[PDB]
Amino acid sequence: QMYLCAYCEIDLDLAVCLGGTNTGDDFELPANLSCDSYKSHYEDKNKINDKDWTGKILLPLTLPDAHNFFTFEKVTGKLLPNESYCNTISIDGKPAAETLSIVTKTIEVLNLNCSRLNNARRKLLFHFNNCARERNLRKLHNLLLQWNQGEPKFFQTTRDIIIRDDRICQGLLNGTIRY
Amino acid sequence: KLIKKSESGDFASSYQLYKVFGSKEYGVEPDEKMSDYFKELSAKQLEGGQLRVADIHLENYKGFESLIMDFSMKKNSTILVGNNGCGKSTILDAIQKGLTHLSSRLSTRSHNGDGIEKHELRKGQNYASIAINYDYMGIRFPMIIATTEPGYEDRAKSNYSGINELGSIFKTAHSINPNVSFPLIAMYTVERANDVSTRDIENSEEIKEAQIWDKFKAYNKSLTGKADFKLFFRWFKELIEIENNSKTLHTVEDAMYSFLPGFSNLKLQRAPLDLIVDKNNVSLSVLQLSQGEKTILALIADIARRLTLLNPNSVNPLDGTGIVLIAAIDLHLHPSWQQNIIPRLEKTFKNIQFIVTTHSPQVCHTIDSQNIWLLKNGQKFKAPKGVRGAISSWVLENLFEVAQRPPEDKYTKLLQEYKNLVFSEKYASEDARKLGATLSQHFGPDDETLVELKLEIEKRIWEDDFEK
Amino acid sequence: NLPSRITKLIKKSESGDFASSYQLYKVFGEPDEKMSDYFKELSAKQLEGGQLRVADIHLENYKGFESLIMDFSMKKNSTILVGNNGCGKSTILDAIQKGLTHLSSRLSTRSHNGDGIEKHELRKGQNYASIAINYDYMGIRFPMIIATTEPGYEDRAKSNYSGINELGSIFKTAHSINPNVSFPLIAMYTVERANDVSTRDIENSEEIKEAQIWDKFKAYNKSLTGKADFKLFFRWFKELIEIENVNSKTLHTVEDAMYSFLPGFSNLKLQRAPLDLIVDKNNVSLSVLQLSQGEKTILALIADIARRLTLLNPNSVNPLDGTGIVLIAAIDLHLHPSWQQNIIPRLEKTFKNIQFIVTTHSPQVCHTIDSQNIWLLKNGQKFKAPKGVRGAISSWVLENLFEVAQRPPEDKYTKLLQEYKNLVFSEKYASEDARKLGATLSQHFGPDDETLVELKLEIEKRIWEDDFE
Ligand SMILES: Nc1ncnc2c1ncn2[C@@H]1O[C@H](COP(=O)(O)OP(=O)(O)OP(=O)(O)O)[C@@H](O)[C@H]1O
Ligand SMILES: Nc1ncnc2c1ncn2[C@@H]1O[C@H](COP(=O)(O)OP(=O)(O)OP(=O)(O)O)[C@@H](O)[C@H]1O
Ligand SMILES: [Zn+2]
Repeated sequence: QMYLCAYCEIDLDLAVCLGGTNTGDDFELPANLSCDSYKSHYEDKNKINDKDWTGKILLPLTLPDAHNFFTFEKVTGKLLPNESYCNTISIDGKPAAETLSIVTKTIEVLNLNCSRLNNARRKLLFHFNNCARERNLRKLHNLLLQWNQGEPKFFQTTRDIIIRDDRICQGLLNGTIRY
Repeated sequence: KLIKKSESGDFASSYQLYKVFGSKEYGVEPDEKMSDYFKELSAKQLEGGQLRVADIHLENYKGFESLIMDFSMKKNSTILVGNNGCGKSTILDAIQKGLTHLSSRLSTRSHNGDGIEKHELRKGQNYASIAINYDYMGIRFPMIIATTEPGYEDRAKSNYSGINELGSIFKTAHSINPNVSFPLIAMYTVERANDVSTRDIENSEEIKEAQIWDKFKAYNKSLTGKADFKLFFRWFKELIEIENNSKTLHTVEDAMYSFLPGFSNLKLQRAPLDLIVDKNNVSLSVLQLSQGEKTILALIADIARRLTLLNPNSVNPLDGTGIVLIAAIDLHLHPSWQQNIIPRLEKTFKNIQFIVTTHSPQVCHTIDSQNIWLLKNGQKFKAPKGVRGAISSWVLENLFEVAQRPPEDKYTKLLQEYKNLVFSEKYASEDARKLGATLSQHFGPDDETLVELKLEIEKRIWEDDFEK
Repeated sequence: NLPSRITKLIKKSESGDFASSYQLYKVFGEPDEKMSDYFKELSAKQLEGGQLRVADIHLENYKGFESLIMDFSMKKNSTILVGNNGCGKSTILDAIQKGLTHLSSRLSTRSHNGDGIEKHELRKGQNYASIAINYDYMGIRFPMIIATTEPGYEDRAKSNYSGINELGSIFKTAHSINPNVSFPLIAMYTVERANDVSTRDIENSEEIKEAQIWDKFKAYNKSLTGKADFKLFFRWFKELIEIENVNSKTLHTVEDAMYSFLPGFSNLKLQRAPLDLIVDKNNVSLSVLQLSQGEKTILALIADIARRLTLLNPNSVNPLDGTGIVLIAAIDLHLHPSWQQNIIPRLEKTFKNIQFIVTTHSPQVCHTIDSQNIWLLKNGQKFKAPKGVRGAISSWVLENLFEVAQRPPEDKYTKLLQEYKNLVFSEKYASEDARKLGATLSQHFGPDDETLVELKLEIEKRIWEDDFE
């Protein structure tokens, strides 16, 4: 994460982005705000005092190299919690019926479903569709080879969810498809 | 054919009969009795007749050489689009003259009108003609307004035959039944809300005289471009005091309630005279409202009053029929309101035609392409396909021709240059990186376009790296 | 005098600067009572190159707002106020207008006088009201407070005018020493700008029948009133052109300023006939009555500003570069979206050293001005515009600054699009419903729409994935 922030995986020029607000120009709309800015707005609005935020916020890197907590509503681009893999896991030691609430609060506190972020990660679906237009299994294999390479790049969580929820990509990764 | 067209429950059919018994149709048997019968039936059951403008033709009225524009007959909205000075209000003014001549028949305010003034003739020519046509339940009633310059009188002559017959029809209908609906000839301009106020309203001529509320005075001050708020106040004072037909006030109130989101409980103030409205449990006066709210207030009040006066003893006064002309229907409105002003009008004032002029695309991605006319270089051009549910940028670039991104700006030329660098062999050049950083620092690292450009850059990195 | 800061200030004061000379003027006045006079002389003599701006305003009970402490920028000369119909845009402009009236009564027009907060201008159910405006000139903050208290509560605020009086004192001192000196233009324009642009019965009516004096003063007459004096401009135009036998270069610099806004006009010439003004529109000579409303407004708005600037500037080479607090309201009025994208930049390029605080209901005017110079008033509160409103598509500005959807929200062909999208991205792709709605949408929008082709790409991929499996 040398040039990448934890909450939303955008490319920066714990590093966190500007959150749609340059420096600290105040009187900003609390709907374009994400990451740290909307977190501070939430803190001010709901009068929360404990600012540790460790235990109710799960970020992609600290998780055991897993991203199955998150779905991907492709109609809007929202990252949404998954009933499966959240009702079957516990984090830091808790009942298994609270990981869902941890994920939901993390989405709500950080506000990762901003229209800006949704319309941004919506374009990765377009780019992945354009490769699967000529129906050439070599270019799609190449797309997966570049998207599942080291040094995680811009939006490297949806870049993995998209490959997850596919039958050609998963089959080609497994071995049942040979190009 | 003659036996087939004989109808007992239709006047549209029983007007061709009047034209047959006579001459000019087939040279058929003339008489003075069957003509009387089928002229009596011509105006006796005119329920559901929508008076509409069929087509127009211009000769040299202001800046035009020739223009033949046909208006819609199914959709009740027409929008005119053009640049500044592309003759949009010229068509409105020609139709206004036609409506002034249509008036004075059923208004009975003499038989005057509005001819073409010398300053309205096209610069450097000797004749002009505003040929206007109409339609009332099928039949077409024409008009020609002629204006010459001496020595050239053999080019155009006024006719006024169609309105001379149509006013005869309506006058006969009224003479038969006093409780008959009448069409609206409303006309509104950019000087609409120039009178909305209650200052010195007690000594004004509006509240000074015994105004007669009937079905022929509703056309007074209609073809001028101003909505008389003071006469509305006079009407409201009578409807709120004589109560001590309650639907007359209720129906009028429950359309201004629809157009104004959060206004309720209009009440007279018998203190220094003013009108009191409640904006979210806060009592407010007319002077304390905003310009757009007052504009919609005056417009809707004017239509409601002029249409409840025209349809006495009805159950749904605000249906009627009429030809209402509105110039700059997007005047002093927020784009949230310039997205529902038209459908709201057509839900409230259904059976009324609206030939409106607009300067905004928000009011244009709500109307079908076939009901939008674009004026350019003195000629008509129809709108492109797919405008009713289109993104505002597409409408802007295809009907209001303008670049969706400022042609003269430091961040549009830079964007286009950055795209040119990206979609070339120098995508990784230092200049491309510098311009990309410059655009990201301003539009944000997460803009929709820059993500696509970065994706293409990554793809080309990979393609120049697996073959190298 | 301490030879640490007083000497440092006088070092720059002797070099020539209004702010530097004024810095010690208030300091001296142990009082000396003569250093104050010398510093006042130096300051009044050194008002060259000044620029008058409004810095900040503050309202307490003025028509709906219960608290508002907005401030204006100084690095850019255009601040656009955006909001819903009836939130705060006209109220703020009126609040500024009251202060500009109280300042115009002290710069040139007569003496101490102005307008206060009327009873109908105080928010319902309250007992006090205040309009606090702070001015800036050459780097000095002159305060001003207008107060209005209902009976029994005459202790919350008292109207203090302790900055405008001194600003007018400095300006009268400058005018006494040098008759030839520029003064700050103060103008107000409402939705009622183009209601008196008509050369009908000009000879019979006033402004022709009465002798008019074009002094440097009196150029502020009827400036904070809305309507623009186009008829006085006609008199000014006639008492020039007819005085061609100055009187040439003034009209040259006004004509080339009015022609920059109107792409194809030329040859502004008077007509000695039943009086009227004649313009040329692409080799077609026609009158002001024969122009368009959209062009008449842009004629009357800028000709008046040019006339006032020439009147206030005595002998400057460029009389249209002074200083001003013009407050054009609804600048997007009667303009095509093609002119709405140049109205502001053209105004800033022509009237360079003029501040405009305008109101706008159109994204076309908005997406040419940075976010830092746009104020949004949603409920009762000031919100700064989102990042990136210079060089952006009109639809993004519409959604993210106007809270209006790109597509209509209650259309039949827009509620079908979302159902089509839901069917496409669900497991019911390539179904009879997904083809019926797809065919309807393709017929309506043509088989080239940007969204529909992307949905076709998605359905193509899914067909591929279920065929090769
Ligand atoms: N008698 C005439 N001779 C020559 N040209 C004329 C004459 N009358 C009008 N014109 C031209 O035609 C135009 C008038 O058209 P009009 O005022 O209706 O424009 P508009 O588009 O409706 O108004 P807006 O700019 O507000 O949208 C003017 O630009 C003028 O130049
Ligand atoms: N004395 C008052 N008491 C309570 N509320 C008031 C008072 N005066 C004004 N208001 C409220 O504040 C609004 C004033 O509208 P204003 O013209 O200042 O804003 P606007 O943005 O310019 O609207 P528009 O563009 O449509 O003209 C009104 O809608 C009214 O509701
Ligand atoms: Zn981030």
